[PDB]
Amino acid sequence: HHWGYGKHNGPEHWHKDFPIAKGERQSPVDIDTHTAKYDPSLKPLSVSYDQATSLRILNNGHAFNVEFDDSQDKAVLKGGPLDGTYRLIQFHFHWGSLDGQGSEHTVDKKKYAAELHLVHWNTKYGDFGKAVQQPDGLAVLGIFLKVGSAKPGLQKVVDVLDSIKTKGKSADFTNFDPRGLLPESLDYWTYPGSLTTPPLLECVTWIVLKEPISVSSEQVLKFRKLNFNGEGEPEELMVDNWRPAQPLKNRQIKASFK
Ligand SMILES: O=C(O)/C=C/c1cccc(OCc2cccc(CC(=O)O)c2)c1
Ligand SMILES: [Zn+2]
Repeated sequence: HHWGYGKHNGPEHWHKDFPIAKGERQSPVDIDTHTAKYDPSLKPLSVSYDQATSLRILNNGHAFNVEFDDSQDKAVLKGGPLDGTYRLIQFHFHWGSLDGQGSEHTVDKKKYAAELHLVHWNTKYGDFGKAVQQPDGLAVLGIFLKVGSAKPGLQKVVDVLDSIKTKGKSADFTNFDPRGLLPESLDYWTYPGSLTTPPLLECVTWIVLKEPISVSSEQVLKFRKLNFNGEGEPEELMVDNWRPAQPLKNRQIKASFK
């Protein structure tokens, strides 16, 4: 599997190896704010990241992942649309070549400069690989990034990116506090969907925050200096690693707020 984001291996090609690419609950989607309905039954959202244990940062050739110790209930997501307890395993971003594109979800067709995905798995399935085979196995918290003021809590991430420029490079990344990536408000939209990269599994409860975070142009520029390629290969900048919006089909996006 040689999937990527190029003309020859990008999202329009994925369905040949991963036919669920054309499925009934694919992500991302456009969030039409006028059509999403407030749902009073949504319980409050609980982001419990006080005991988060970050380990490592990895350039996987598609994005960079900040990996956590998920061997116990340290950093968990509960409440909102979720039943039970979801453990943080990793976060990563999707971003653009330019500030006008980069996010995977859109808001009334508006593209943000980037999108953060905090990935969590349902602890009733015991491990991540079992959780991704279940329709309620993952909860992904999605956070939009706009270019404006710098986000201080992001700077430790951007400062390490020089050490993982190319595919397969990793660096120790302990003691990173993902609380510093959150906006003030936890108002969100939620809908059932999928992973946005191969294998595109339909196992995700999406929770997308309404409030974007602001990052500086300097911060996002540093994202765009990463490489898709491995060391000693021709340089292909890691930009535009986003899948476009997919058909909503028979789904409703619910809002937690009026
Ligand atoms: O069928 C199985 O048990 C193995 C499944 C499997 C096997 C390999 C990988 C994978 O997921 C990769 C992944 C993790 C988190 C997010 C995303 C999409 C995104 O970029 O937001 C993808 C799942
Ligand atoms: Zn993602």
